[PDB]
Amino acid sequence: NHTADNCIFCKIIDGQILCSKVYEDEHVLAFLDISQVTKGHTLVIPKVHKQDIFALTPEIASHIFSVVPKIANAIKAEFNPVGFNLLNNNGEKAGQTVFHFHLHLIPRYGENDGFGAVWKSHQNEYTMENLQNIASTIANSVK
Amino acid sequence: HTADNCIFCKIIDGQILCSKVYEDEHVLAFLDISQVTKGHTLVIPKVHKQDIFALTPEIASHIFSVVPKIANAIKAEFNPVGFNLLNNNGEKAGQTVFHFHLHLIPRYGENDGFGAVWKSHQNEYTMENLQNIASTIANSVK
Ligand SMILES: [Zn+2]
Ligand SMILES: [Zn+2]
Repeated sequence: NHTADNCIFCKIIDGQILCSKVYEDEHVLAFLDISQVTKGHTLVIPKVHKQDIFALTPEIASHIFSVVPKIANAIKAEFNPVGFNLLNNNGEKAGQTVFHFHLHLIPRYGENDGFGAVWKSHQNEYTMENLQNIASTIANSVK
Repeated sequence: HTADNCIFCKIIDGQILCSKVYEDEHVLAFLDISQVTKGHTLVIPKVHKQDIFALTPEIASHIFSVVPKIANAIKAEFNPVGFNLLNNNGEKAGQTVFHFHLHLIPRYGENDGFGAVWKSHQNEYTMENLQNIASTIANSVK
C-alpha cells in the first residue's frame, strides 16, 4: 500500500523534493517539518524506507535514535525552549499521514504551543492481577 | 531531582515493584500503571539520565533498539488500530518522572487516554525563514 516509489520522504532523500536540512549521515536524514507546530520542529527519518515503528530493525532504530540527543541539544542551544517532546505516529488512526517512519522533535515554548498531549489515566480499570497478565502476555510475545 | 530520589532508579534497583515486559543489560520496560490504553508500556535506560538532552548516543541506541520488538509484541497480542511513541522533557512539556523514558502507546479508538493537540503554523513561515532556522540548528549540532 505504501511503496518507496510513491513516498514523499524517499523523494526528499533522493533530492527530487526540497527540504530544510538539519543533519545527515549515512543512515538518517533530519529536516524541518514544514508545519512548524512549534519553531524548530524537526523530523528524523531513516534513509531506508520503513513504513512505521513495527518495520524497523534494531540497527535502523539505533541509528535513528543515536542522533536525537545531539539534534535536540542543537535546537535547545539555539532557541532556548522551556521543554521538549518526541512524538511518533503509526497508523492513520494514530495520526500518521506520511508512511515512512519519522520521529517529531518538538520544542516547547509555553502556553501558546501547537503541540499538546491530551492525557487521561485509566489506572483504576485494572487490578494487580490484570496488570500481571497484560505484562506476561506482552513479555511472552517479545521476539 | 536526584538519582537517589528517582522512582525509576528504585525500580531498576528492586526497591519498588513493576509489571515487567522486557529487560536486558541496558534497558528495562514495564507497564505504565496509568494504562492510558491497554498495554501502555514504558521503556527506560538502566542508567539515570534525566531527559533527552542528557542521553549519550550509546544509551539512546540501547533504548530504541528494543522498541520495535516490544511494539510488535503489544500489537500481536492486542490488535490495536495504531500506535504512538511519546517522550516528555521538562515539566512544561509534561514530564513528571525525571528519568528519561519513552511511552509506547497502543491505540484502539475513542476511549483512548492519549490524543494530540496539533496546530499547524505552516503559512506563517517563508522558505527563507525555514532555510535560516535549519542552518542555525545544523551549525549548532555537536
Ligand atoms: Zn519512504
Ligand atoms: Zn533514575
